[PDB]
Amino acid sequence: GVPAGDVEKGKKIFVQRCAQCHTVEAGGKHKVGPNLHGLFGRKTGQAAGFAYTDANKAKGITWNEDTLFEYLENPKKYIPGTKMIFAGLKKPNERGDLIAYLKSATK
Ligand code: HEC
Repeated sequence: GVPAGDVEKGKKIFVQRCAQCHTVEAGGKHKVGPNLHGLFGRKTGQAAGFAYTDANKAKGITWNEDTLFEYLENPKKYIPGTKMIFAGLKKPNERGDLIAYLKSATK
């Protein structure tokens, strides 16, 4: 599974790599990417008000630690045709820290 991460290290990764396109809090706005509030336990393509690709909506998995850990390593391999332009976070410790941050920040 996915080892526990450091939320402060994960917050720094989020601001430097994700915040350009995403907010996390309840009521945060959509940007190039969807607001991520309520991410854990919900299916792909479900944030109210955001226009997703068919690729994202078709994936149909439930976001959680394990699916995020795979996705964030290589987004386009996990969801071919997604419009999220993000190379990938290769290091497992960095993915784990970011995931820990998301688990709290999107609660
Ligand atoms: C803008 C250049 C982006 C960056 C940088 C990151 N993301 Fe993104 N993300 C973006 C878009 C346009 C979309 C929608 C893709 C589609 O095909 O419609 C997404 C989607 C995600 C998702 C899925 C959300 C869902 O509701 O299904 C996740 C979990 C996500 N993005 C996470 C994420 C993180 C943690 C990032 C930093 C490592 C990140 N994204 C960067 C656009 C952009």
